[PDB]
Formats: sequence, C-alpha cells, structure tokens
Amino acid sequence: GSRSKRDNNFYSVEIGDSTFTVLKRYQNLKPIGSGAQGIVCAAYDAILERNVAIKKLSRPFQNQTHAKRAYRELVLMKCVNHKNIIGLLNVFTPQKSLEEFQDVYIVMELMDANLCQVIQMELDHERMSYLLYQMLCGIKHLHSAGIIHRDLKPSNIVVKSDCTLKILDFGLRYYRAPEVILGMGYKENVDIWSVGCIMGEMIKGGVLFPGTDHIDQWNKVIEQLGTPCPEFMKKLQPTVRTYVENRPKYAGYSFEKLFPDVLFPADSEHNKLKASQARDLLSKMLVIDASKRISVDEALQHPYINVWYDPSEAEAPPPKIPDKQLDEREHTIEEWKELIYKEVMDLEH
Amino acid sequence: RPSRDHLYLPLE
Repeated sequence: GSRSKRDNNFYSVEIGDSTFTVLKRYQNLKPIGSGAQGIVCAAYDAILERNVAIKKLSRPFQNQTHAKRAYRELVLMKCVNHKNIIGLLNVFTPQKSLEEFQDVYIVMELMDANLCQVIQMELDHERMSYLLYQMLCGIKHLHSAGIIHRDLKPSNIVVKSDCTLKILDFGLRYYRAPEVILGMGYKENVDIWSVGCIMGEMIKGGVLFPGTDHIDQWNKVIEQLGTPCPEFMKKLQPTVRTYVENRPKYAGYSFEKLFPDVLFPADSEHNKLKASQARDLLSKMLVIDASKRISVDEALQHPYINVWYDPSEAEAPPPKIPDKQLDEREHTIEEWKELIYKEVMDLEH
Repeated sequence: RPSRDHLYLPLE
C-alpha cells in the first residue's frame, strides 16, 4: 500500500500467546508481568542505551469506559513528571492506519518488582514508612491535578531495590474503599483507604479484606472494623442500604487486637513507640466512614510518615493538563478510537 | 537510623 513503508520500522516477537510488534530500537523482550489490560515486557532500548518496560494494550477503545481510562492514562502519564509516578518514555502503534489500529505500546522506566513480594517481606519501620510516604506523595500529586485514583493496589505500585516507589496508573476488589464498593459519593481520601489496606497487609501478611465477591467484601470489612453508624447508612442508596443493614451486627476489633505487638519489632523503646504510631495511623486510615477518615495531608504529617517529609516531593506543583483532553465530555466508540489514535500518533517520540 | 540510600529491598 501507500503507507506499507512504515511497517519496516517494527519487528515482531512471540511472548507467550501474544505477538509483540515493536520499534526496532527495543531488543530482547522478556515478560515481566501481566494485568487485565496489558502484557508487560522488559526490553533493552538501543537508542537510550537502557532497559525499559513495554506494556501492550489491545483495543483500548472496546467501549466508552475502557476508552476513557486509556486516553486519560496516555494524557496523564505524558503531562505528569513526579518521582513517585511512572514516567512515559515513548508510545507507538505498529498499525499503519486508523482502520487497522488496535494495539498501543507504552514504554516506561523499568522498575524491579511490584509491591506484592515486598508485602510478604519482613519490613522494618524505616522501609515501611518510606514506602508509605512515597505512595502518599504520588497520591497527593495526583489529587493536586484533580485526579482521584480509587483503585490503588499492590500490583499497580512498583519498586526498586533502593526502596524507591512509583505508582503505575491513574485509576478508574480487596483494596477499594467502602464508598467505591457501595456506590456512594467519594472524595480524595478514598485513596487513603487503599493505603491503609496495603499498610495493614504489610504487617499482617494476609489480605485484610479478602472478599470472594462484593457483599462478601463488605462482610470482611465490618467483621474486622465493626458495623458503621446510622449516619453512614443514610448515605446509601435504598437497595444497597437494605443489604448492608440485613446482616449481623459486628462490633469489630480494637486496633490493638487487629495489629498486636507480636506482628511488629520489640527490641527497643523506639520500636515500641513505632508500633504504637503505626497502629495509630492505621486506626485513622481504616475508617469506613470517609467523613471521619484522615486526609492525605494529615497522613503526611502523622509522626509515622513525617520523618521522611520533604515539600519538594510532597508539594510539587501540579502538572499543566492540556485543555479539554481530561474533560467529562462523551463520545461515540468510533470517536474514542479516533481520539486515542491521534494521541498515540502525536505522542510518539 | 539509616539515610535513604541505605534502605534496601532484597527483591527476587
């Protein structure tokens, strides 16, 4: 064809049951992870002379919700530049026309692992608090851009062996806040719940609230933390409220019982203090009613976290988001495909 | 009381 000459910019490699077709600069692809949206490889970028990560997203325009999330991810990864948010190095599609376009490849800095194996390590307070600080800095930065995540979880947070941390994406069941799973309103501190779930899991090993489904998720939460107040119940839609109220009246456990000293270090007065501080922060993050839950700014000032505080990191000015791109405007699926294709072709280096 | 450059995660 007329555009067929473009194909020579790329080559293909089989990765499991998928073909990766990438720019020739990216060499020796190897799988490093998988999620729902994409398959991720490590590669050597011969132009930058460094290793990178490459995520393949197929058919990001499959419906309006998927398309909005994908477009927002491209826009935000481009305009955001913060040490605790994964950076965009390149984006491309190997297909040569709008009609043939299906796959988007996002090239990022290569981190070493996701937070999953860290959670199972024996972490001291120094490493736990620094990881949590970094997560809070990244979340604060997103919130300052008008971006509330709602879906933070260990698989979308990555680390390096120097204990640095970056969040992989920009959001929208074990880690989702009550207000998300129950379809209520939400505000910024929706993301504090998820931080609390991850912190709690670092200490307890097991997922705190391992619901087998939606209602089971709620049951795990109230069994541990107690049935919420009538003030909370009145904020529920009528059908949801009937469910939520139609079960046993759990009182919950104290945070001393949920997170006893035996799960923390006890070799010193310093560590005794830090166990108490960690438990105190957990008691302020793992709060069902968001109106009584700590904010991100308050968490960053909490003594457990604040030892790491640096305003150049926590108060970095927000990105300039380009006009309308992060709108609430709606579009047909064909229009969404066109918008994403245009963004991909514009963004490529 | 480590400096940040002394925090190490033994990832595998």
